[PDB]
Amino acid sequence: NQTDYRIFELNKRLQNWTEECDNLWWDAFTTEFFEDDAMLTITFCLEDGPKRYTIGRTLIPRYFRSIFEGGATELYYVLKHPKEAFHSNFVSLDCDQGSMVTQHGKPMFTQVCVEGRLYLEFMFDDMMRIKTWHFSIRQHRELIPRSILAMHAQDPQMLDQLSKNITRCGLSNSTLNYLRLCVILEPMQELMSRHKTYSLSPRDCLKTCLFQKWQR
Amino acid sequence: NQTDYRIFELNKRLQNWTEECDNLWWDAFTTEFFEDDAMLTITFCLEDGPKRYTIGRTLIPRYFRSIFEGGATELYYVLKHPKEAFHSNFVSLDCDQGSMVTQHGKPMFTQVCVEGRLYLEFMFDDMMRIKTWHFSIRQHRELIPRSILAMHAQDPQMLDQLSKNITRCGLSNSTLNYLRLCVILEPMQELMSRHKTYSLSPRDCLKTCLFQKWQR
Amino acid sequence: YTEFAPPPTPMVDHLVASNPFEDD
Amino acid sequence: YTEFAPPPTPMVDHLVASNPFEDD
Amino acid sequence: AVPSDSQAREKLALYVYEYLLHVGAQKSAQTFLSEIRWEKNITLGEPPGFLHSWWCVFWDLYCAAPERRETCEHSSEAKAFHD
Amino acid sequence: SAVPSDSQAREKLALYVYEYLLHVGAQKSAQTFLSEIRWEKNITLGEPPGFLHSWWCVFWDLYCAAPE
Amino acid sequence: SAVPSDSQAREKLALYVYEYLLHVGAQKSAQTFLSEIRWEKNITLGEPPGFLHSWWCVFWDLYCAAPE
Amino acid sequence: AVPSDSQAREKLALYVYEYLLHVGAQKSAQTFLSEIRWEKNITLGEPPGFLHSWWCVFWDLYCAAPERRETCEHSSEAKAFHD
Repeated sequence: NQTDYRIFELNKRLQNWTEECDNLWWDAFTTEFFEDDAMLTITFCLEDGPKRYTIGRTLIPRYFRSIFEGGATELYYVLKHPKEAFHSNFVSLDCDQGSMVTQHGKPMFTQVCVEGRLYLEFMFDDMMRIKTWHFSIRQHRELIPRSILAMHAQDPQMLDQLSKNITRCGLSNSTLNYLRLCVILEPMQELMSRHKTYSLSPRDCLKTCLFQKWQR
Repeated sequence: NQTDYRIFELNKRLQNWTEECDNLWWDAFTTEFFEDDAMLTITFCLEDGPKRYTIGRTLIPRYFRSIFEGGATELYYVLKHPKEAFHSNFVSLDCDQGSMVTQHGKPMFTQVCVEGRLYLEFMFDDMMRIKTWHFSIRQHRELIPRSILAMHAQDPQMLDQLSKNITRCGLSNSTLNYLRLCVILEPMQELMSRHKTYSLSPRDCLKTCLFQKWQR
Repeated sequence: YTEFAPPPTPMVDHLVASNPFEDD
Repeated sequence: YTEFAPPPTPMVDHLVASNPFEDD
Repeated sequence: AVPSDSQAREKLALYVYEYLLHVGAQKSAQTFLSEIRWEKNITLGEPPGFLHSWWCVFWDLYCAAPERRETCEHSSEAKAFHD
Repeated sequence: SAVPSDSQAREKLALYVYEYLLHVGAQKSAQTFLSEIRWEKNITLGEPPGFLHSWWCVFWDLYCAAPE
Repeated sequence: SAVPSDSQAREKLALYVYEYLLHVGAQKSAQTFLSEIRWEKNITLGEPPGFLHSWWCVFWDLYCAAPE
Repeated sequence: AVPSDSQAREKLALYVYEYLLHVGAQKSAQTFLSEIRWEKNITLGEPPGFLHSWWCVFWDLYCAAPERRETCEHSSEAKAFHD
């Protein structure tokens, strides 16, 4: 009744998306549903072993936007039989059978359904905002309109392009490239703080941030 | 906040469906979301002109069940930007961009997405149950897993069976056959009432129900 | 042999037990 | 010509402006 | 209240037995009772029985449907029950 | 009777009772029925269960619900 | 400097600035840049806008948000 | 607060101009100002400028990433910043 509805509200605001939604819109979307210190984590197994990516609050708007940059024109989450748990200060939601659904546009409109465990922690207050978001992807499917199979039906070169997936584990290149970049850039933010306070060159900022590290 | 959540609750109870759900389960599902005198209407254009089908409350459980008899293993409704309107006694919900989504099972798992206008009237009380349900179908799409395209990839006879739709306007044969049967059987219920009260043969029951008709 | 005994089907053509609403 | 002028690319092979994270 | 599937299944079973009797198929009637292992007692109604009578006025209304009136012989009281 | 859909109605009922008997597992009853009624054995079935069962489920739902 | 990723870092920056100039609509600046730096004109682009713009959007989001 | 896309776009524009100057590409630098019709005033920082300095320590940390350490020359302070 509380956490379940929040995801429905989240799905509902994503239906307002248009191509002109930008930095300010995605930041407003993220402030409505996430804490100022929210953490978001995505997990999957593309090649080699398991990959895990974790980003903080200021990187969370562009994560969601990257899904739309990737071709998605619609995004929603279906949570089948999620487990609630109330604590003194937060509420957990744990859904082993979570589905992330995206609809791509012209041409050859394709639908991507990503399955995984969605684990959430909400703040127990009025704006029941998300403190942690953890999505562990197990597998994904990609669906083709029957009309667009019949379109490229007797065209051997177009019809084997239709057997190639369009995402890798449900992540399109936009999203994957973004999360990987965020590994390097996001702890540079400490360097950037230094730069803003002491007038010091970035490489000296870095030099000085090795200082705290070996010290403790 | 009120009507919107009711459809989410309706989607949520449909996730409890299994193959062993029966008369009692579907009747319990219908009593939770519909009035005892609820009316449900489905509209579409298959061939010739427009078809319209309307059923009363005791026929509504098997309508929803017929969707699952037809192959669906999952059913949910997505309402994009629905219009609310509060009155003294009821609440309307009017959604031009409604989507009815069903997932079929083995073999060749297919997803059916039916688009139309969903118009609902809810009772304004505690159990905000549905008084009228009106779904006017404009078009439908059918989606194929890319894996199952690649499965029958170089098999010309299986791959043109994959270009044939599996529903007609999103209605599978089970549902269509059910609604058509209900045109004939549902006003026979008046005959059946007669039969239950006066000991009279069914054809005499019918004879006697022509009596009211020409009389007024 | 009791009054409401069924008709013969003089129609020898292969009868189909199909739904009387299904379209052809 | 000012100290931080760019290197030559003695690599004549066709350079690609690809994302430095994209997999090959 | 509302019938269960098994209640409905068994009620249909009974009425098909009755149907088989009133239709001159006594052999089928008792074979059927055995193939389905019916044990409870049966008392039946006047011919042609519940199923036959209701099926036949259902089939009439079917044929008297506006969309089947022509090309399907039907009764007139069924026609007018629609109208 | 004298209603003109009756012979077809009764043709169809017999047809669907036979389909019902086969889909319900009454193999011999079905075979016996055919010969008890003078019907050549060349009927092709729908999918299980046939129309009689489907028709009955709707009919009995309405019959039980029909009030006094 | 004397850090050993520097020449490649500066190779890449130049590569991405040139891609940025082309995708931003600075056709002549891009052509001029190449000849001002002694680079043979045979660079193939990514998709618009290139990496420099994408990298910058994340960098500046973090830079603005970085506190004192 | 949070920067808009255009604020970010223009800040990148300015710093690319600065980059072009400090890199010995004064011709490109002013061509660029004209092709994008820049009009506001510019004052710039010491060489190599904001973009060059930040890009280069970003590229270092990239190369000093655990998964790129070998097969990518990098500095040691970047390596240890990770650890």
